[PDB]
Amino acid sequence: PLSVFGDRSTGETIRSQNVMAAASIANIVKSSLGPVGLDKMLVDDIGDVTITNDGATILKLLEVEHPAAKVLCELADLQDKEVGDGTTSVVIIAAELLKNADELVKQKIHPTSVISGYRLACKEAVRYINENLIVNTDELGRDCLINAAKTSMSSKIIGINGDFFANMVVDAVLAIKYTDIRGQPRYPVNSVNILKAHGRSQMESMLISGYALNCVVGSQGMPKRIVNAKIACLDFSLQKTKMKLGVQVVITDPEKLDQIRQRESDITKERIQKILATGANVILTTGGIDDMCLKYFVEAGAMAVRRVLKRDLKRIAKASGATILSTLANLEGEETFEAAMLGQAEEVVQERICDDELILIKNTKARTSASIILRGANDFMCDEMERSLHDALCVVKRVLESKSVVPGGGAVEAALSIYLENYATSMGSREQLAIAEFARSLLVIPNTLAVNAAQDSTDLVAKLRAFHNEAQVNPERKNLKWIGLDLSNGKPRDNKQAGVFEPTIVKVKSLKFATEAAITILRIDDLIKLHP
Amino acid sequence: MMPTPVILLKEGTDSSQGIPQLVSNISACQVIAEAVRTTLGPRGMDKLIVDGRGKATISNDGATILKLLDVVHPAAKTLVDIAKSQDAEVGDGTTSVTLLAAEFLKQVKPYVEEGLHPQIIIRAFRTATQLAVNKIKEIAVTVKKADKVEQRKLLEKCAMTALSSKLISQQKAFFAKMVVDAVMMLDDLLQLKMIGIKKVQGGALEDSQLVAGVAFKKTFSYAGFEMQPKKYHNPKIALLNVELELKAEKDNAEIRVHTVEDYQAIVDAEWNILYDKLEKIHHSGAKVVLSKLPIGDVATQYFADRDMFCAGRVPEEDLKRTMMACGGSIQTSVNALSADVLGRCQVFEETQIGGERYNFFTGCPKAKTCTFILRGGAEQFMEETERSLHDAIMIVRRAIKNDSVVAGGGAIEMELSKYLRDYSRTIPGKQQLLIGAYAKALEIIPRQLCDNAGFDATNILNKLRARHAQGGTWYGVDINNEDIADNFEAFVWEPAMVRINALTAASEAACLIVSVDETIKNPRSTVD
Amino acid sequence: VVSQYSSLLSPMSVNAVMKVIDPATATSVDLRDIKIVKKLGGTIDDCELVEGLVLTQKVSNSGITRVEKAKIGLIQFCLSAPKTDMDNQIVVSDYAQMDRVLREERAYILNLVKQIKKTGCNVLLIQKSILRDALSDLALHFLNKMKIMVIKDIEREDIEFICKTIGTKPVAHIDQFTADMLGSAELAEEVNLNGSGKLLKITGCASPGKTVTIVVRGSNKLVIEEAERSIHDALCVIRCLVKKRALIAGGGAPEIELAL
Amino acid sequence: LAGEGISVNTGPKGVINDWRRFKQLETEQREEQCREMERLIKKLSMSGEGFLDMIDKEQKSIVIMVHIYEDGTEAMNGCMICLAAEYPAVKFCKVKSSVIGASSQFTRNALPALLIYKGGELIGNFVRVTDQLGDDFFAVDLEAFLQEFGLLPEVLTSVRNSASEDSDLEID
Amino acid sequence: TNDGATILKQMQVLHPAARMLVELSKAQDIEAGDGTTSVVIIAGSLLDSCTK
Ligand SMILES: Nc1ncnc2c1ncn2[C@@H]1O[C@H](COP(=O)(O)OP(=O)(O)O)[C@@H](O)[C@H]1O
Ligand SMILES: Nc1ncnc2c1ncn2[C@@H]1O[C@H](COP(=O)(O)OP(=O)(O)O)[C@@H](O)[C@H]1O
Ligand SMILES: Nc1ncnc2c1ncn2[C@@H]1O[C@H](COP(=O)(O)OP(=O)(O)O)[C@@H](O)[C@H]1O
Ligand SMILES: [Mg+2]
Ligand SMILES: [Mg+2]
Ligand SMILES: [Mg+2]
Repeated sequence: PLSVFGDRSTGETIRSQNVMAAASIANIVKSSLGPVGLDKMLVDDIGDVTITNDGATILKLLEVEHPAAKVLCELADLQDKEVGDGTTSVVIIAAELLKNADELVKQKIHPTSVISGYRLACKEAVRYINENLIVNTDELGRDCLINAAKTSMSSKIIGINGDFFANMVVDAVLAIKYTDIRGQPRYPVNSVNILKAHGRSQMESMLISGYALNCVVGSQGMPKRIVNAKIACLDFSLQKTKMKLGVQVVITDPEKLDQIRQRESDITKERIQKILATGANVILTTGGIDDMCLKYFVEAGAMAVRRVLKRDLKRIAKASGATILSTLANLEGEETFEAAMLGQAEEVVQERICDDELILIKNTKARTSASIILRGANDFMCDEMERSLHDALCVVKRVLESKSVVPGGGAVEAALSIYLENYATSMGSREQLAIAEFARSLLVIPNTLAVNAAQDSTDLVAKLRAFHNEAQVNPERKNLKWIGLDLSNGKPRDNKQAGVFEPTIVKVKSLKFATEAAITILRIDDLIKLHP
Repeated sequence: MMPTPVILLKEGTDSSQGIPQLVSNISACQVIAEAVRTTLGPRGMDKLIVDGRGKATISNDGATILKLLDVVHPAAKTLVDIAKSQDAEVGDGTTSVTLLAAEFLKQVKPYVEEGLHPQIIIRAFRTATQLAVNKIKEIAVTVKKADKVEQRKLLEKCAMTALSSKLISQQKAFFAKMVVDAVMMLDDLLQLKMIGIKKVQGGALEDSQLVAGVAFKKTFSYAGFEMQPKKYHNPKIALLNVELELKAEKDNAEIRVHTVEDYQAIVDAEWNILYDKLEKIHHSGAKVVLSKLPIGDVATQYFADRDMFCAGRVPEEDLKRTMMACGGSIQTSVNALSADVLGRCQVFEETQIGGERYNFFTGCPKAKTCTFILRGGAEQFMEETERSLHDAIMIVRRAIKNDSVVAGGGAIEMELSKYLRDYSRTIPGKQQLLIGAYAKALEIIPRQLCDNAGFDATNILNKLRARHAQGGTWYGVDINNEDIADNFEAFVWEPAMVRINALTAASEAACLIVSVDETIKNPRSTVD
Repeated sequence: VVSQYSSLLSPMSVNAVMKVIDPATATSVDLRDIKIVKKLGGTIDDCELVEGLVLTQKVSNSGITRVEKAKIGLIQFCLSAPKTDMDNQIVVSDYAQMDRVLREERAYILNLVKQIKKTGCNVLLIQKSILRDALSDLALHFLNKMKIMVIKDIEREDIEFICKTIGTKPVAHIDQFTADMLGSAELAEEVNLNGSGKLLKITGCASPGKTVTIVVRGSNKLVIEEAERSIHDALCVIRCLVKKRALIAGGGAPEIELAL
Repeated sequence: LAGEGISVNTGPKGVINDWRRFKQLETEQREEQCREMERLIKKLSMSGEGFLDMIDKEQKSIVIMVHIYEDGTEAMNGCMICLAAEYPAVKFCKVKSSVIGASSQFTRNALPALLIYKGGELIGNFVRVTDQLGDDFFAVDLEAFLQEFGLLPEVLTSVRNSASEDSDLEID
Repeated sequence: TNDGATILKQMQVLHPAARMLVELSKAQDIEAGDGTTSVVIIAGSLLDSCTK
């Protein structure tokens, strides 16, 4: 009757398929949650091997066919983009919410009522988190940042070495700190150039008090160490001059060909002479440099680096005070290069790192910059350290920007579950079931942590819920709001005292994104799949 | 895992172990329960299944639907097995057992996913089932008066309740009275083979009748049969197992003669043997002759000459029913055809029923058998009517064995769930969650009733829970009134043993499914 | 699906329709004057009703953002080496000519940039060009030294909307580029959407035009598309109120009354 | 036997589902047939879906060559591996003839196939290269032979360098 | 999507009557903007009555 060239699913079938797909995506990454979680290996069809614990990377690398699974994968990607941490918790929470909402729907509860209940529960959870479970970081000091970094690097390849990696992360983030208009301290992460090089152990990873380039000097005749570096940043190639498309050379008097050919290279020669005449020592360009210009730099005893990355060049110019010049043209139609466009550094060296060389611009002036050189056993290990390091940097940035943190280890989830199951009795008649299911779904995080720890999940979560219920009922027991999970010993523990923190924005964004994804999937009750 | 040139098991062996395989087993059980989910209750609907040969089976019976389903999942087969067990021991509740088991598994699935040890769940199921069975036995209503009228009414009400879910539910009182009447005439053992069920195409349901005797189809009459009278007013019936026709005396017999006089003597001797058997039958005084073995045309004409009715090739079960109704004895030899070995009925007659000829033996005062003659517009119609009447007959037989009844419509399960929740509120707490899950899963049947009827399940569930909590034992789902009502006063009655067996089988299936941790599938041999 | 965010979306739709048409003496609403911008990220609660215009194009003049008291200028000519419509070649037969070629090219580019700057313009929009380079690196450097925001690759079909929103009159030749053809605006800033892309917002314009822009945010693309469709439905409903201003009850009442 | 004007009418629109399914299957076989016909007869005289959608995809500005083989194939495979190590920008790959299901003549007399694709068209169809190349020539010989026709395209980091758009801003 | 016009035009219907209903929904969207599902349901019910 429809005569539609495709398959159709309607009613319970499509809802069950969507929930099964979401649950499968959840179960894919449920084994990499919490410090007792374990990494996974992803192998391509060409033999490429990837070892990672990050949920977003795992979901990006996998091939996904079902649209709901695609929704969850893009939810994880969005959570990574907007926050940088919690990319697994958001997926798990969204899948659990979808499962509980589908169970409610199978109980003949209309999906609109469930959606309204989920919206109310999300709003009240955000409000309760912002009003009760936040901890101000002003009175905690640098220990708060250290603990946040250590918590973020748990369940990662650099977990046990956290005592050192957290110091590195905090130092780098504080080094790249700057202030903008209206006095907001902004921390531009991704300005920390993360360099990888296998070899010696992790503890030999170096935090550079400057910048690091993954490139070497163009010529072997140039010195590989300059003390008082006058860095000149350029955005144009230094090679033989060639006329543009609209300019053509036509010779009628043969005596002028030699002069033409000489001028052709003398133009670049005089440009290099103008650049060197101001005392420049290090010359970095995004374009290439041919042989004669390299020799010109060699004879002057000055560095010259070609094919420098644009972002690296911009960072070097910003840190050292230099300005990038795409051309040597002033405001009076001449070629010139003043000393004002020269950045300065305390030292520029080409260091050797495991049979390979890289350039270290050390201790730039007028601005502090940082870079990290990661040393690992092999390439996969270095990649995983880089991913974990980026996650830690993002967490520290979130903590420094917004000065509120919340206890970790499922304490927030248990407190929210207790508060929501108490609050659901206050409003509505059919939405109360939805809010109760939201509270129950919020408990998937501590349960997953306990399961990963191979502990008694039921008893441990029951004890956590009892502690939080006592905290919420007794007004003189507010100190129990911080009772999290001690995964090493499998017992409840005051996580705020133990130093297990995480940014409030992580939880807020995870809750909002998971609620929106569950709502989006829940509206679907009919599928049409046209044949290709 | 490494290729390991020499391998342990046979190549192609599939193994699944851990929590995920248990979760998959639970999901398969839910899938099986969904296939018979909508067939429960007066508002239930039938299912049609087509086999490879193209035959279609229409049935509301859970056991039949599960049998026609070609399940291959090892965990899913347990639900079909327990449905078969419930059909065998009870005959009703085959849809309820699968739903109960699947709901148990669904309720305990979240605890399984979080690492709960299966043995705890098994122990909780055993304890809850024991308590529920004890409660059912305690609160079941029985009347220790042995009054014929009230016991008959109880049988009829149980039959109507067991019948008020099929396509014959419109005439449920009529068929219930027929079934109770048929069962009451069985002697001591209530053997199912003593209740003949004949299906005749054409005619309405109300045209179906119960015969106080035996009736069977006409069986390939020979020539000269139409010359026999087809009605007798006090016949004597000769129940025989004899081949009455000219034939070789023995398969290995050989006749050797060397004279034409001996040849004529031999042919006359064969004819005289046949005529002597027929003469003995005739002077036995019988007017109706029935035989397992064929009755030849010569014997048919001989009996027509004497104004008797004959019928050969009668099926064995039909002759057994005729013997038990008229009160004779099946004879392999006709030499001693005494008076006591002859059946007797008040009226014998051959009548046409929907394009078929049937022989009727009515008026038997001491008959111990019956004969259902079912009418309908299609063969599947008669098949489903026979299945429904079989369910009713089994229920009536069980009620005869013990008249212990509980109210239906989910009232018994509300009482059990309330009792189990009250018990679970008084234990440490590890078993409390599992017993509470069991009590919650006990609510599946009334919820399914409401869903099938098109109600709002949540409101009816809340009303039933509130009614049972503050007092009231037999309050269940009232389909017609869109509300709840006291089902015991509404005569929605169920034998207690039905629910006892249902709970026991569901609990055993759930425990067996949970107790399995690994599944191994050896590669198929001789695939052909 | 935006029934939950209705409390924010419906006033936004009403304001969007009212700000684009004259409440009196109006018989129709041109919905193409209400631009919808779909940006991934955030939630539906992050939808905005910016009064000016938002351009997805990035700023070529990196290092300068958030121009205040902007004098926006929209040009349709190219800031590159001279090139006539006729095919043209520059023949050099002497080294002095070869040097004078690029000397005069630099002088011409500097003259163009100085002429642009002298009008007081500080934000420049350049129409997309496919024949010749619209904005050369030399011109970009000259504009950067004079502290002018440069925005190239402006779509041809967007010229009318931009001119209506800001009031800039398009310029196709430097001779007619004068201060009276610039569109004064309160502020023009490029804003980052929490690391999920960059948007350029021009909010606050002297003598604002009759155009509005709605920014739609969401967790995933599907809900963004559905939110856009629902907002379009709301705008169409308000348009249906604009012409044939008659209202009836919903809820199936008209259908049952018609049946009776 | 009349009514030549059948005018099937409602038929095609009432059974359009099966007709369109068969059309889709036939077209799916059609792309494979068109791809395989570019080799047979055209040059022979003088999973398959993976190959099809690998040829369909990727940029037209990158030269991609494929090799057809059956189990001196090993020497040419080694030379191809050496060229891949020498030309990372290229995406050397090989596929069995039986997977493609080519003609029997190609299998029996055209085992060494050097098929080069550039933007969906055959810029080179070197087939049975035994005679004009040899049996044990090294990778450099193959590189020179292929570069003589102008078909093949003309430092080392430590391990890796690659990893919001806010690069770095010190502005107050 | 919940929009009737989008649902109708997003799936190929292969039947002339269904295609004309899709065009009807598109026209209703052009003129009014909403009610695209209601007009199609009205047309379907009208043809249902036309059968009897
Ligand atoms: N030392 C710790 N003790 C207890 N819980 C922790 C500890 N470190 C992290 N957690 C908790 O483990 C959970 C899982 O974090 P993880 O999965 O590693 O982050 P992501 O979700 O970004 O991958 C977090 O919610 C955090 O609260
Ligand atoms: N008149 C009635 N009102 C409400 N419920 C009824 C009524 N009659 C039967 N039921 C319910 O129907 C169920 C039996 O359904 P049915 O499919 O016939 O057999 P099974 O027990 O195999 O499911 C019983 O649990 C009983 O509670
Ligand atoms: N709150 C409400 N209560 C009752 N009916 C409503 C309500 N909101 C919308 N409706 C009805 O739902 C019908 C469908 O509207 P909608 O789905 O938005 O677009 P379409 O008319 O294209 O389906 C409308 O005719 C309207 O009368
Ligand atoms: Mg983390
Ligand atoms: Mg029954
Ligand atoms: Mg509408």
